[PDB]
Amino acid sequence: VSTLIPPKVVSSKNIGSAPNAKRIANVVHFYKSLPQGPAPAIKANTRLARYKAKYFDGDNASGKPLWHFALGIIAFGYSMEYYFH
Amino acid sequence: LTTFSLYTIIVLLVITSLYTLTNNNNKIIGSRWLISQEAIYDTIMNMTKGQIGGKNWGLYFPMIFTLFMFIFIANLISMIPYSFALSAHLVFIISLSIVI
Repeated sequence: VSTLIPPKVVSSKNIGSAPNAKRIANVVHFYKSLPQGPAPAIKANTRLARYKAKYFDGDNASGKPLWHFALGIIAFGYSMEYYFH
Repeated sequence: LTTFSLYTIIVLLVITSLYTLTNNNNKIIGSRWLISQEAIYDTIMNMTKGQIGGKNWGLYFPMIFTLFMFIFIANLISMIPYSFALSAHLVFIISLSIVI
């Protein structure tokens, strides 16, 4: 009797394995990926984006904006001492 | 104006800067500064899931977060050696306590 037709019916091996699910994710995801990002934000020259550029970089954990920002509040109230005295 | 009003504005401006230039426009990798405000998020997440844990635990999570951050910033600002202590105007902190 003639061989049956199972080997040639493939359309439930298109969901049949788990990486089909992953495939339909990364055919979208990686295809819509850019070569490099859009932009990281670091500066924009609003003149305080420069503050971010010098101090608040991705790799700058350096305490300098803190010191500067602290010193700003010291400059503020010290003048206000002379506003009240 | 009022001294109290002026320093409340200063606190507001401090709090804004930690989420608008600390970050690198929300870089997934995470910036050195933005790691700080991640850790704060996690320790109040894991604290207020632990305290007021239950079906609702996150419904009062913003309130407990802005009660953290207000006091956390107001105990640095109030410690600058020439600054007007909002917190050492005890009546505001105590009023807030009685309100809650």
